[PDB]
Amino acid sequence: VVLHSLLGMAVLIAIAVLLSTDRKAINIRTVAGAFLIQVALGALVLYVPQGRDMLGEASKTISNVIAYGNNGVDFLFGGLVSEKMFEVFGGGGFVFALRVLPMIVFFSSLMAVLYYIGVMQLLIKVIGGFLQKMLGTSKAESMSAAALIFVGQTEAPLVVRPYIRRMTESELFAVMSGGLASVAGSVLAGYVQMGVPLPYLIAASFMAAPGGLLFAKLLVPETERTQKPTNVIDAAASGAVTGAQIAIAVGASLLAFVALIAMINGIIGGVGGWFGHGDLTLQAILGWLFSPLAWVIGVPWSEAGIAGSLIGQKVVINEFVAYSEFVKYLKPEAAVQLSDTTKAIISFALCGFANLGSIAVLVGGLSIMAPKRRKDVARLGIKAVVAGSLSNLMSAVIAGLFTGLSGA
Amino acid sequence: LHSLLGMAVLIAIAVLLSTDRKAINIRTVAGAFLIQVALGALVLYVPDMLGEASKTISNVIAYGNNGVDFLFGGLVSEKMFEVFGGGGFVFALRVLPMIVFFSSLMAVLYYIGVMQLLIKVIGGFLQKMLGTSKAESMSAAALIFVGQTEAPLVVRPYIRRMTESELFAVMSGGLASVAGSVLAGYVQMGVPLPYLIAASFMAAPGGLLFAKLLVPETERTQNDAEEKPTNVIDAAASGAVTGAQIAIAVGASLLAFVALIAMINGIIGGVGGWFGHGDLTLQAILGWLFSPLAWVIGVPWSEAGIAGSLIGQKVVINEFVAYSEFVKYLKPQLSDTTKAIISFALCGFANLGSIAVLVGGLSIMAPKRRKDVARLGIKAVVAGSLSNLMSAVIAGLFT
Amino acid sequence: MVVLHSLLGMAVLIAIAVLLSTDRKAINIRTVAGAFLIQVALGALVLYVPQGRDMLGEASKTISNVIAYGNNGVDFLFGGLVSEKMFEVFGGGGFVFALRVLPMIVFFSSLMAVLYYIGVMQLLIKVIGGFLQKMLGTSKAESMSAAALIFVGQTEAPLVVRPYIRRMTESELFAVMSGGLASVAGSVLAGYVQMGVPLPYLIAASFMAAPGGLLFAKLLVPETERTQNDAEVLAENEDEKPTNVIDAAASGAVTGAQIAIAVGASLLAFVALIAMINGIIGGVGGWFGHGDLTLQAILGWLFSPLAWVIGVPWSEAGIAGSLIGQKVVINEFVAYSEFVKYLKPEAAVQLSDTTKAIISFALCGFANLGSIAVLVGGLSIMAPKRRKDVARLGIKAVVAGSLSNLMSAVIAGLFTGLSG
Repeated sequence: VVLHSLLGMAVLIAIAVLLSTDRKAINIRTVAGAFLIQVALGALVLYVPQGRDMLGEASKTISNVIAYGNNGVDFLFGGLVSEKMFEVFGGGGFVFALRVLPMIVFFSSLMAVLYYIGVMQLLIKVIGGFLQKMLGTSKAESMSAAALIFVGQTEAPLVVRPYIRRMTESELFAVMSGGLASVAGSVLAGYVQMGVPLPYLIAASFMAAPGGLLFAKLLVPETERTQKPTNVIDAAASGAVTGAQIAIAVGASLLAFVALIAMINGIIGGVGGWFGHGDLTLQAILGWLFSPLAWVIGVPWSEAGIAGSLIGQKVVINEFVAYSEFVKYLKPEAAVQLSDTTKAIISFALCGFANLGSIAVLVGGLSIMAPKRRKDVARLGIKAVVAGSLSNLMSAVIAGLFTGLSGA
Repeated sequence: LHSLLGMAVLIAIAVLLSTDRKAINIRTVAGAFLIQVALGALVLYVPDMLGEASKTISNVIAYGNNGVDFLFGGLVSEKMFEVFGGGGFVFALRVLPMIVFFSSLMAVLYYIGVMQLLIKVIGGFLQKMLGTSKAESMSAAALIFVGQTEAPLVVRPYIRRMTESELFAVMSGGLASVAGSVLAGYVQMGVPLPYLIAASFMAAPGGLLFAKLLVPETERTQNDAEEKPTNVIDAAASGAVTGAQIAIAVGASLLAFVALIAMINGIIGGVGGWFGHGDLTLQAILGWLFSPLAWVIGVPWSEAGIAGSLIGQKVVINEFVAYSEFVKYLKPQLSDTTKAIISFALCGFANLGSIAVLVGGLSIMAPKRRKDVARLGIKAVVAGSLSNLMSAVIAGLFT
Repeated sequence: MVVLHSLLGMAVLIAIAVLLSTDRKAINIRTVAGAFLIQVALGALVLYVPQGRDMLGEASKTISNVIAYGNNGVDFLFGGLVSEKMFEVFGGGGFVFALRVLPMIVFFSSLMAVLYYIGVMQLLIKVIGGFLQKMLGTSKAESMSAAALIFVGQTEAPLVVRPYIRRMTESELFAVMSGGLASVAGSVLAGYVQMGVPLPYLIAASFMAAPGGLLFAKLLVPETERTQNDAEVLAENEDEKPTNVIDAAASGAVTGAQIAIAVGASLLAFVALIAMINGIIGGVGGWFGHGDLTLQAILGWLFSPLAWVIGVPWSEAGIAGSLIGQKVVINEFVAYSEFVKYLKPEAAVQLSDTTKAIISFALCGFANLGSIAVLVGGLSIMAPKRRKDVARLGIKAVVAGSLSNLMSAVIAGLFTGLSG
């Protein structure tokens, strides 16, 4: 099993070098260094016991946080989320809008607070310093990843924006990549309340950033030379409301994507008959397309069908859909069994922003800051989505590597 | 025999309130009427097409409820009824998201290129036969396919300098049309879907009619407009968002006006309190106000007052609340001809809140045009209403 | 039945004001003692003397009926989810703050849009503003503002100040600011109602707030400069207006919506955060040996004197302290949220009628630490050059409005101490 995953790594990086603009002029120190850091964090939080403990403790912490969040919701929306629902609607009583989305809100608030007091800025400074020192990468991109872990896509530019101006091509592509692989606080919390394993998610962010910069450099190394809230309360407020527009954005976007995909399965299911298939879903199709990719990453075939199914069902669409069909396999009243290693690899791989929509999310949101580069950015959009994708897939592979411990 | 006279009376009234008696093309208006009624029989009297189409978009709506059942889960499931009752039908959750969906759906269809095609075809047709401006045709097309809120998203290039006519045409045309929101909401309410599809096709060109009656055209049109959806997914997303927040707006507005009119019930009861008459209701006042016209459309004096309150509420409140009180008058008087008549009469979303919308957004795309749009709202309601009424009497004709 | 303690309260408050004030001398006693006297005058008018009490009744039931029209609107929109059946099922948790309240915010927003458009508000405003400007020594503008802040808060733009603010004097500016921070907009008032908070007390709060606003305004930073009034305006482009009554109802409604969402999200955030902090202090306190400690009790322990001063008896001073504290350091809504749970008999703690009154007034206003940034942000758009001077005055402003409410409360303690 070990050499299978090692193989996986080799394959991914291979794909990278293939698609990479410049196959040479890759500084090995920077790259394999970053990589080594990635697998290092993986082994650290996963393999050795102290890792499992500290990680679990993290889960304890922000699960308490989230619990505060649902205290909030329990206040705002009242008993509509209470334990009485399950005695009624049962397995349908879980309201994805009233429960999940508000955590997006709350976290947007909290994260805004953490800008304000300066905690985020502090840690970003630290980890950024770590990256710039160990690899030798430019300051702004390291910092960019650093925040990209911890904060939303709207509050991410707060640090990066002044640097973007004279930013090189590599640096920019690193901003994009790190932005694609990483997941915001808000969406993360959402992922929690959806039922998705937390510890793995944490691991997935902390892997996401360095992997982000890893493929960001691999694809396109650098040629040329490098270079408001009043009081806390207000910060909390602006964070909340910003979180509101974000919330509605997500929720609506999801209803859309789901219903559309349903329609598409209506039609494809239809033409299946012309070709002689009574029933077919888009899911299964993607499951055919990305299955091999699911084999490379180390997942056993029998479950790799569904693995590739879900990965593909992320990339071409988005994450929340994917997880929302994952929890069907998670909640154990079903008969469909999924191996531990499978649950892991999927859990990581589906953690990321990488999709088709995220391109325009970025190009658009980055336009108001430095519109001069809008063309270039749009040009690097797809390759960047590839970067983020490869990052999350690598992380997933690192998961698959470590069998020492078992999932929930 | 009462029908024809009725139609004549409607067109009469419209003219009576119309600005210009010029209307240099009567072939356009009478021809339009001709198109309305012709298609009316075409989907009714003569024989495949309509059945398959109707059930098709029926399945579409089912996709919608799959989306919602995802997002809002149990709350929109059927258990509510065993819990609450018919009062357990939750509008906000059940309906507005459909707006989100149909919106997204458009954007997708625009990116793949279907709506350009459909609207090009139908638009080309109408403007060819009845010989008018193309814009109104376009909007009308979308108004067959989608509803009032989603419609304006196409006409943004042509809105600037709309020659004040095309503008009113889109206004009214929207107001009468049923697709998306009002359509889905209707289906969920349970009123038969295919009859409503027929109502949709029947609603659009009628708008063209009455609009062309009130405010004809002069000035040049075609050339106009001297951020992009990028790929397909982003199109779906962006569309979803825009539609969504539009839906929020819609809901808010609805609650607003409904509430205000209730406030007016309080006003009437208040004044009439010391007037000694007392307990006089807007339901009753409009009940006797639109009653004569309710007689005009061919519905007998028997069961007229019903249409008085219902239509009244359609003008001021909406056709929804009016539909609720309608089905309240259904199961005990209601005559079948008056049933169908008041039914399609109850079809169309045109109201105060409706023009509130299509003034608001349409304004947002044309700020210098704002005063000019908002100035026409009520008369527009008149137009679209009378359109659905033409549709109504026509429904009476095949009864 | 001595209730001299009350006068002592008025004394301490006004005292703190004067002390904190910038220019001692410049205070014009006619203006300040005037405003104060109007505040207490109304205090007696709507409480002690039965006539105004009756009037207050009429108004109460009136807007209560308006509110009923609101709930009918809701009952259409969100349907049976707010119907009675929830209680038979979801019980005491069946009361859904997102469903029960925020819509009323929207509705009143549309209403007040209609009442600007038709012109009722403009007229009433011009009356009250006329009154205050003629009697005591305020300028035209600040008076009209303080008038309109009873009926409409900075939620919807006051827009009587639009020509005036740009190039307006320090004391005047601080008078608008404090004015706003003193009162409650209509919509949020409705919210306060549906939460169960007593209505008439709130009405009295809205009316008492303005003159008190001017009280502490002119106390803290008196008028050192030259008023303008009818002299020179050069107003802009007939503003930007609603077209007809309809588009009014709309703009006001939708505005009411994004306001609703704003409030909802904000409260989610705030409640949860406070729970979090309660976690931290809970733990640390657990190390010092206090297992049970919260932001609340700390605040009550901090604001207790202010509690005893305003006429609240000591026993209840802890609670009044915690509440008013949450008014100042967080916002008013949260405060009420913890408050109403003391208004139902099913709840353990009982509060003396006088105390209920007093607190119920004191928490009425936008005075908090967020409304500074809100003001600055909304105010700058009208007058960009002014922003600096504004932010300079934000804090002193919050103090002002806060104290204004406090005076109001004291008054209530006295007169409801009598009539009851």
